[PDB]
Amino acid sequence: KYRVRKNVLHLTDTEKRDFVRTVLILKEKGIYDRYIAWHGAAGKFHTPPGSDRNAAHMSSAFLPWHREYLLRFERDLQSINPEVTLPYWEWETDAQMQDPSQSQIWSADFMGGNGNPIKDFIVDTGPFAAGRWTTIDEQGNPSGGLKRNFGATKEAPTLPTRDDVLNALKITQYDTPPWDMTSQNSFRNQLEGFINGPQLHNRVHRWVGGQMGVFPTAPNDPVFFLHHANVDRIWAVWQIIHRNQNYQPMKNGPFGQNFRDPMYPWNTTPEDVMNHRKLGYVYDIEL
Ligand SMILES: [Cu+2]
Ligand SMILES: [Cu+2]
Repeated sequence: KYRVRKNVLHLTDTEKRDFVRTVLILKEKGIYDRYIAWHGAAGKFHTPPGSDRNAAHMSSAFLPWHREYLLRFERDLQSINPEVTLPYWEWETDAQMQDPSQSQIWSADFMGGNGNPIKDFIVDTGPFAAGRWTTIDEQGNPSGGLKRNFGATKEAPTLPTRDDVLNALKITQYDTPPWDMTSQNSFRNQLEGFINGPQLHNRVHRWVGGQMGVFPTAPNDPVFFLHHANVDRIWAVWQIIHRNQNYQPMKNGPFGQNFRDPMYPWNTTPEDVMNHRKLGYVYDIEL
């Protein structure tokens, strides 16, 4: 309950500065790199081998995997500056703006802005601009710059709306067999955004573009973590509203997807992270 994860649009200027500084330190110490790599690894871990499902996406473990990923990230932040917690990007309200790219999240003192079409959509403003911030490709080799291209695709010209979020919150089952991209009446799948896709979490990736657009190499962009903090909150809100439901599958899903299975690359189980308050943190909205 102690750590409070705040909306980005509410943070003081000094708070935004301290978050950025701490991420920059993490990167400099080489700690940031481990999080980009953990993510690419998990996506190449299919469950079972040959299938679409992987340790971190396109199945039941999606939500607990990323909650565990963010928890560890935030712990590392905390090591550097005990007063720093993970904010969340409330994309569904930015969606309501005339030009969501005008959002305060994209200012030069925070995330930086959109990509420069003259330079192949290389980002050149903000603390993460090419030259200030090195990036890595899928193979682990330098790629030479953060890229972004807001709303450029025909699939995802807009962020998801407050209605999309409310509607996913109405779903009664946490997931359904066969626990994959085709799962119907499934909260995990709806939030993941496959149903008439891309929606919700997937749609946000496509909207940002650049490294965010490609699931390996999505965490090269600090914004990845604000997006996933917002996804963690929506999940947290759902758990509150449907206190009677629990994670599924409890058993008989593919190994790595069940309630008491280790989530590659770690030993942590979905059970280990089910109660977000027992992990030491809460979202401002609860309070
Ligand atoms: Cu991911
Ligand atoms: Cu994601």
